[PDB]
Amino acid sequence: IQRTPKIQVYSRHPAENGKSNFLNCYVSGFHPSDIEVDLLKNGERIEKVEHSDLSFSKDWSFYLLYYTEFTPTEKDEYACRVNHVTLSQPKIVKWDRDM
Amino acid sequence: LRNQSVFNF
Amino acid sequence: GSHSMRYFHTSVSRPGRGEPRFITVGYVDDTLFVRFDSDAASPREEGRAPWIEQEGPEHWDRETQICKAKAQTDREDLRTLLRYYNQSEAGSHTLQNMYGCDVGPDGRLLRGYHQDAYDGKDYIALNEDLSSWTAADTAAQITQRKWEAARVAEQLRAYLEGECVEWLRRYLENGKETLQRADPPKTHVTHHPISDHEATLRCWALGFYPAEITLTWQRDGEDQTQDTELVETRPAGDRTFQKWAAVVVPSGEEQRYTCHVQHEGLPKPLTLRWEP
Repeated sequence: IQRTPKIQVYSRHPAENGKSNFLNCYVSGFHPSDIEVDLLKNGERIEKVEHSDLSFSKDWSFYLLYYTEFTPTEKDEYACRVNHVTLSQPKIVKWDRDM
Repeated sequence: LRNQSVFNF
Repeated sequence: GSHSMRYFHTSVSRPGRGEPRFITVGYVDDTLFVRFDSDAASPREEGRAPWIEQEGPEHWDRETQICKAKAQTDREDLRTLLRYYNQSEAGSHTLQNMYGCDVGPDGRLLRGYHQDAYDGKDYIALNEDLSSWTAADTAAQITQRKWEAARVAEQLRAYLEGECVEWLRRYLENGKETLQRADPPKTHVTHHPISDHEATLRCWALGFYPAEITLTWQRDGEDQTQDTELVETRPAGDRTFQKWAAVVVPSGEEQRYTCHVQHEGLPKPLTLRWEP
């Protein structure tokens, strides 16, 4: 009946402290399409995050990219917070510059 | 270029 | 080499919250080139690639009219499906449709597609012959009977073999700078000690286009299919894609592992190892 999202948090280019980049949260493999995605900076919601247009894979499951421009530093922590009908509570995935 | 044809279930 | 054009459509009902939301997007390979969203300020077929911007106002009116009429047929079809599946009018449901064509390097038709899903499950699909149907259940068989009586497959075949292939060829020529350029992956291997008995080797591929790629790990020349963790290929947001594959290796055996990378942009498959 339903499929839970796969979540990946990563940067567009390899992370370099002080250099402008894009923080991405890619959600895929989910059904139904309604989903809530937030990008977090030190646990707080980043405003004006943009997202791709709804599309789906060969198996009908949906995918979306949520993204924002950011300048990584050593001390700031980033994450992606996802809620979907399949999740009892929001799922948080931390940005690990090695994943 | 999209298909202009319309079909119903 | 080979290319594809695809149009994707999703309608989602929302009883008590107005009419269903309709979103459709068009792709050539892994490049989005058009979108239409019924919830937009002024819903219209909107260009999303530089090579489609040259199309005239007549072209955009034609595509916009088709999207608006597909949004309406989808609303009707969502009501039909409630009847076919004996469902309440209270719940939210999803209708998906994908159609398009694949062409070879010579631009000749490889295969055509036209398939629908209800609530994420196969409903009805046009077979590869472009002349017969695969219905998933007794509700889709009702649509099959209707579509056989109306000779829908013949109408679809004419589009898929005609307009679909010719316009795909036109877009490949207009967009040759990007659509016909493969960007090879930028690769590297990282090492993360997990403990003093094991370590992670991660093989990376970044900055590639198209999305299709193969990353594999071997131990002593033997594929590690079961022991490899493979992330789904993901968009970078600059047209390119990324992927990684990881293996947990016994400490001191790192040089027994090799990463193998295959991509259209590479004339020869790559072999990488953790350096040093």
